Amino acid sequence: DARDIIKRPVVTEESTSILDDKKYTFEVDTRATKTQVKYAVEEIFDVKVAKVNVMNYKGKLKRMGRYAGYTNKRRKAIVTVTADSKEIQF
Amino acid sequence: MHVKKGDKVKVITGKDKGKSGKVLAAFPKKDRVLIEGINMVKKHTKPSNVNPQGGILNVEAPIHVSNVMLIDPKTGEPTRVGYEVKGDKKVRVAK
Amino acid sequence: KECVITGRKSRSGNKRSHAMNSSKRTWKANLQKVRILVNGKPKKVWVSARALKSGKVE
Amino acid sequence: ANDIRDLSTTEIQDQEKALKEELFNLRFQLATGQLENTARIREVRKAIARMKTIVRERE
Amino acid sequence: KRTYQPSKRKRKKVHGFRTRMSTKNGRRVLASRRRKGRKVLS
RNA sequence: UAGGAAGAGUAGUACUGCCCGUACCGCAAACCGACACAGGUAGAUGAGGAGAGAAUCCUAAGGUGAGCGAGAGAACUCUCG
RNA sequence: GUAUGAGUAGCGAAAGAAGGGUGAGAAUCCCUUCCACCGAAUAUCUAAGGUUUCCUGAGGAAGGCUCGUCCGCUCAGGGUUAGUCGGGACCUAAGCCGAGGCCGAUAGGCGUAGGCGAUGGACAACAGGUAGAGAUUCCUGUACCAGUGCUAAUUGUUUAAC
RNA sequence: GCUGUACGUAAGCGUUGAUCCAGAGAUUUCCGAAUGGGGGAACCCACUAUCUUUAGUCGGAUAGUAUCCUUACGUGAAUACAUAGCGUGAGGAAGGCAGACCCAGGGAACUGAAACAUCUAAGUACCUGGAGGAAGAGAAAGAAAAAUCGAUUUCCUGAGUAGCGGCGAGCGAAACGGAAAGAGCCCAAACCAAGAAGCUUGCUUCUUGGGGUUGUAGGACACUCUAUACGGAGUUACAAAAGAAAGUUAUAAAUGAAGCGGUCUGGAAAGGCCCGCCAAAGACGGUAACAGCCCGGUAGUUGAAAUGGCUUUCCCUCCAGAGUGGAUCCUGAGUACGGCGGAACACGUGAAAUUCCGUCGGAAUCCGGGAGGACCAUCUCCCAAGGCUAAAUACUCCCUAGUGAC
Ligand SMILES: [K+]
Ligand SMILES: [K+]
Ligand SMILES: [K+]
Ligand SMILES: [K+]
Ligand SMILES: [K+]
Ligand SMILES: [K+]
Ligand SMILES: [Mg+2]
Ligand SMILES: [Mg+2]
Ligand SMILES: [Mg+2]
Ligand SMILES: [Mg+2]
Ligand SMILES: [Mg+2]
Ligand SMILES: [Mg+2]
Ligand SMILES: [Mg+2]
Ligand SMILES: [Mg+2]
Ligand SMILES: [Mg+2]
Ligand SMILES: [Mg+2]
Ligand SMILES: [Mg+2]
Ligand SMILES: [Mg+2]
Ligand SMILES: [Mg+2]
Ligand SMILES: [Mg+2]
Ligand SMILES: [Mg+2]
Ligand SMILES: [Mg+2]
Ligand SMILES: [Mg+2]
Repeated sequence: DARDIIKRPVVTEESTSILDDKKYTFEVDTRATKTQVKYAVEEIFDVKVAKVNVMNYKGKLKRMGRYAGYTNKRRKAIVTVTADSKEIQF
Repeated sequence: MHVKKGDKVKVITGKDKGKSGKVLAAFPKKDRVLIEGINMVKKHTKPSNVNPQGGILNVEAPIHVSNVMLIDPKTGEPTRVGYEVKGDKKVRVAK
Repeated sequence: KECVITGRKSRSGNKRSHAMNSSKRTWKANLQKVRILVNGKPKKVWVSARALKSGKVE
Repeated sequence: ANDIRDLSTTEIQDQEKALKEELFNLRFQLATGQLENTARIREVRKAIARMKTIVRERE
Repeated sequence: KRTYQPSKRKRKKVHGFRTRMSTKNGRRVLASRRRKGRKVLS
């Protein structure tokens, strides 16, 4: 269920700035684990993963007039690969 | 709806009474029909990604279905409609 | 708390006085905790003196 | 779907895997801004649904 | 000082769902709040 | 010690190491006080001269110039001399 | 709902000034320089609590007791990286729950084993960089704890290395 | 034609039949009785098995693992057989609601009495437990009286009567009568049979089958006659659990008459004027203004693949019942009653029957026993201390169609 653990990449200026150091920012299932993410990325892209970082984000409050609600709860992994491996592209 | 896209149509009531036209669109969620040359109306359109010149545009608006009557493409005259089964295919019938 | 045989137990009524003042009280049963055979084996159970004066084996 | 029922319980799961790969690539393209056709998402997702469904039906 | 001096732990262990559902008379509170239809039970 | 025991520990290697929190305020305009409220809010650090001293006066590093102003300088009220 | 008082009381302890700049507009925003205030604090950390108030870019309707080109305001995008920090998968205290059990009109009350429960005990990483936003987390170096396999030696076989 | 409210832009699907509607299925994260253990709700940490990945750690799938009750089985202490206990398996429950209706347990006060205590308010409010679609009650140990009636319940009356009551305030029936609705049954016991347990030791005393259930007394037991599926009954009691078919209905729908009539006003005609028409269809709503003839539709007539219900048929299941005798035997025991203390009956201890609770005592059992408002006799009516039972009654979170001098 690699394709279900790894939902999306996180395309932002921070992320792109960080890609040159062979680090990849993925958005992931909130129940995933660091180790699952490791083996899933290794599966899905045939890279070697050295280290995997992960943070959890609360949902931000937004409005559209009379109607408030929190954006979805996010979990952002930052995989990094062994230097002697092939890159994930974006 | 007793009137369908692609039909030829007469207008019963309204300011455009007596006129005729094709059915360019239908809205059964509202029981309205979009008919050529009927209920032409002037939209004051600021320029945007399309209509980037902008302007006052004459275009057709919808009018209700009950104000409208179908025309038999063989006679060319207006006909109230019934339904019959040809073989195993329901169809529309003039009367 | 109730007799295992005829399930008699605390019921409730009034305590009346001279002057017929009504107050509230309970009539408890004379339940004694003694052995009997509930089944082919024994057990130490609340049982009532009424039920005990003849017919049940300790 | 009728075309889908002609498959013997493993080709069906292989197509499921393939559709999962395709869907991941589409979510990736979309997150990157590179996807022109957005309605292929629903189509692939519903194909997956049908395959899991007929698998269970045979089970 | 003043009378509300907050604490999450105290709040939940007094007024929280498990404290309500531990007690016969706290399940009535929840039955009564579901009966009014409140968005929030505790 | 009771026990279990056919595998045991030594060195060097390479690899592996989960979940939650981590922003920001935090003597404060973000906490408790209905307020951008002269109130209250635990602990670690907390320099110099003179000094017993964390007192006091002036100050260092560092923070601030406090969310209405200017200008007349009259009785009365307040705080001061 | 609107008056009256009434353009009245009040505008919430405190030192500002000028020059440049931005801008439709400046006592009020930005910069500079002098000046002044705190300094066992009016500084630096950090709990609890609050929960995005943080950063960036636009904005000035309302909020801000004035003003506003600004904000803890509004929009939109971003931002919180841990084997070693703190809490769990480690321990328990007061207390709480409590199989069975003892009590008791019911409902339930007490309570053993057992288990939860820190404000305590145990437990292995330090110094620098980080020009928008995190740092014992990331990066650079140098390490430590626990385990695993691969090699290379050594040892042990049922009066039994471990 | 469509991708909801919800515009928007983008991208797309649809007569090789979409969107939509109906039926049945599948999927159904985490929490919650929540049940693998914990827990501050929607979070955390696991074990055991099989498989899988890794060079191997690390990691991943899937299944099971709560407590209690009953029931079997196996283990198993002091203690010697054994029981307790422990474990496993097969069932079952747990919790919620409709702030409604009812059954029980427990049970106020304000108030009223122009104070107030008996009394009232009131067995109300409230707590709790049990439920079920109704519940409760119920097939006479009855109601009654010169005459009988024949299970309960609900309604009208009786009646604001009889009566209760600091005889104050106030509480207040029942039966006859008339109606709705209707329905009757099962055990216990003697007695026969088997089995096991005591050897109660030639007797009991427990588990099942038959038998039998009631008041002019009935039954067992003796005989005669029938009866073994001839016929009958049934899951609404009288035993219980299934299955088909047919029809009907509900949950989608289809068809469905007749004016584009002319003219006037008008932004627009459904309105005014003049002509017609349909009607088993002049319900409603909509449409540029008040439409039977514009639209959806209505009356009417049709139709349902699938599922659900109901009514019939079949299957299936299961079924001794009259008579005459009456040697003998049985017919609900720590109850029925009584004393004491309380309560419910309209009935406040009152002359206090009747019913119930607690505690003491404590019957006869068929030449017997109860009731008829203390009680006695006579007469009359009836068989308790065991159980089941639809309908008529009460209520409405809900569904469908509809109504309102709201
Ligand atoms: K000092
Ligand atoms: K601590
Ligand atoms: K009943
Ligand atoms: K009408
Ligand atoms: K009496
Ligand atoms: K009688
Ligand atoms: Mg972390
Ligand atoms: Mg910080
Ligand atoms: Mg000020
Ligand atoms: Mg004045
Ligand atoms: Mg003033
Ligand atoms: Mg000081
Ligand atoms: Mg800011
Ligand atoms: Mg302002
Ligand atoms: Mg703990
Ligand atoms: Mg920072
Ligand atoms: Mg009074
Ligand atoms: Mg009008
Ligand atoms: Mg009597
Ligand atoms: Mg008495
Ligand atoms: Mg009474
Ligand atoms: Mg008595
Ligand atoms: Mg008499």
